[PDB]
Amino acid sequence: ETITVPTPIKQIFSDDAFAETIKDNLKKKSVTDAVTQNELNSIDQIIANNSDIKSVQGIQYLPNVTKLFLNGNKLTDIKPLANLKNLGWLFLDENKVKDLSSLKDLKKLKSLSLEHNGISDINGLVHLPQLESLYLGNNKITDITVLSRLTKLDTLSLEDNQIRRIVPLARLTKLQNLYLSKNHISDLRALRGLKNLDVLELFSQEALNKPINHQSNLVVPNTVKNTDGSLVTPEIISDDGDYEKPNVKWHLPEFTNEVSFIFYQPVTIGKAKARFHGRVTQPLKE
Repeated sequence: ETITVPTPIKQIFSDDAFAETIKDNLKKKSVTDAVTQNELNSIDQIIANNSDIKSVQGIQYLPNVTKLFLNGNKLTDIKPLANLKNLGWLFLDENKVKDLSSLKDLKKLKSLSLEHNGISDINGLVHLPQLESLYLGNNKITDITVLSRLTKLDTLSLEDNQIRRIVPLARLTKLQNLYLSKNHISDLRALRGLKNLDVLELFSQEALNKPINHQSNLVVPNTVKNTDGSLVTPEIISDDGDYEKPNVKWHLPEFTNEVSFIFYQPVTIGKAKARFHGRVTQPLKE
């Protein structure tokens, strides 16, 4: 938490690439140059996107840093951020930060970006109800329960995850930019109260029905639902099927292991327009 003698930058900051970042931030000549706690205390901002950083060890001695631009590095461990109590913006897109528990005490964090991190558990974000901006695109998330607590969010991206249940978003009325494309969403009722939306994306959903028994004359309830709960009429039905609301119907004279349908609905929420479209797969059992 502090250094008590002038100390080589390369001593404090174990990663070479991070040492080099600190040297450039402080305008030092070399990584072997002695630094003081007073100089480390002057660091408000580190911009080191795309800098091949494997570890931010030594960052613990920068008590005043409020902004970290660390996108496009190779970080796995953020425990060195745990006690940076003034952190306000933290950009970690394209790393491998999987463990979020170190964010717990960052009560000033307003903007967090963790795109493409292989994240599946975001329950540790329950400790950041003050968050206003949250990018979690391109991860492995299914359960967004904790997001119901993040009621200050005006920006949220969850595109390219494996979310079906969007109920946790319903009360998040501050949302202005919401990115939900490439999930598993069939039902938009949760989004109906988001009257402040300016930007909404709902492209390319994939829904999977629980298996049913094949029948030569198959009847399957349509489950794709607009914000008002109404069923979205399908646009293409597989295997020469047809639609008789509320049901999709197929003549399947031989067994086949699946049918499907594709849907599309232009939707308006708040001030925002989006194309909700996707497909529904119905596996069949012999």
